[PDB]
Amino acid sequence: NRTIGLDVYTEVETTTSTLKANAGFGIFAYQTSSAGWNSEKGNTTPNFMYNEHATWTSDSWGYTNLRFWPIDDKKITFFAYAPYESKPEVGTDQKITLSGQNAKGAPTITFEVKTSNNWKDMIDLVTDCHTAIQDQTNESNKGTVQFKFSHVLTQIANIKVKPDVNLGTDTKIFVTGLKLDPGSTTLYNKAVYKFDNDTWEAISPDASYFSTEQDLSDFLNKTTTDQWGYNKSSINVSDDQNATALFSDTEALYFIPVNNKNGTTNAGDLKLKINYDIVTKVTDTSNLTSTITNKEVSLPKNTFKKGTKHTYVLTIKMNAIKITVEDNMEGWT
Ligand SMILES: [Cl-]
Ligand SMILES: [Cl-]
Ligand SMILES: [Cl-]
Ligand SMILES: [Cl-]
Ligand SMILES: [Cl-]
Ligand SMILES: [Cl-]
Repeated sequence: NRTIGLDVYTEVETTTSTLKANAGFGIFAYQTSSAGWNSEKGNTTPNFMYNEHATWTSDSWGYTNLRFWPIDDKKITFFAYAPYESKPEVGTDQKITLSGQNAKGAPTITFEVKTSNNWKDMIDLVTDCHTAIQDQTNESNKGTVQFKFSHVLTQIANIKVKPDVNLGTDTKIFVTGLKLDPGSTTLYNKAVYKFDNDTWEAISPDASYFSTEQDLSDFLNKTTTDQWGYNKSSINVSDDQNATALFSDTEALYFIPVNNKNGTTNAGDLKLKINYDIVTKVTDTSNLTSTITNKEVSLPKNTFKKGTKHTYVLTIKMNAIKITVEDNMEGWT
């Protein structure tokens, strides 16, 4: 056989099910001689596939413009990204701009972070530039290109809060607001992802940053409250034993990472601004509320790491001003 088969590797919800349900993915393919990709990439353009739309139809992955493996000893190098962008010149669908059809070498992506619909529309940009899909022939893997997508952004999986002591029965803490303070020259809102070495760099000639406080209050999983007259839309974070989540189970933030896999250089390069109420019972229908707003919380160094899931656990110290942070990290797989 000579037709090119597609497969997407499934990890032990999966990335694959998301691609199957949504827009699928896009493929770049560069045909070289037997000499290979590293020898010839410098003067090779995506001459075989340029943003080829790969979609799932019932039980298999397919593409419309059919292509065949070479009859001779020529090789094909593949790259892939997701979610697919149907307007790659402007980034209508995903705010993804691709390197041109006549650009030489490994491709690039210019990506902008989607802040619309209260952060609920952010794209989980995945790419594939692993060597096992480079220098492929019909004999490489039974004529099938197996893609393995990696998360190239940073995930803020959750922000959890708890007091440092048990508040007893007559006092509760409610979180009502949260902002991210990105500094002025730290967090990119627009950046270039390079498939050559799987790294992010600034846009040219001038870097594009988040330089103002970003309000996350409507992103938070706030619910109605009716506690001793207190009825502000909030999250009860009173449990001292287990920190209470501010994001819902299905919601997370996906940002262009800071310093790629290294994260922030210093503690407080990135900060949080939190609002919370300490409610003490007076009667069943009345209370005393202590409202703290715009309280600064510095995030630790080596945070917002590429390919990492970060969960921040905030401990509100009841005998002081202080809010201390734990950056719990996981590999984003
Ligand atoms: Cl936006
Ligand atoms: Cl800064
Ligand atoms: Cl501001
Ligand atoms: Cl509710
Ligand atoms: Cl609770
Ligand atoms: Cl530090």
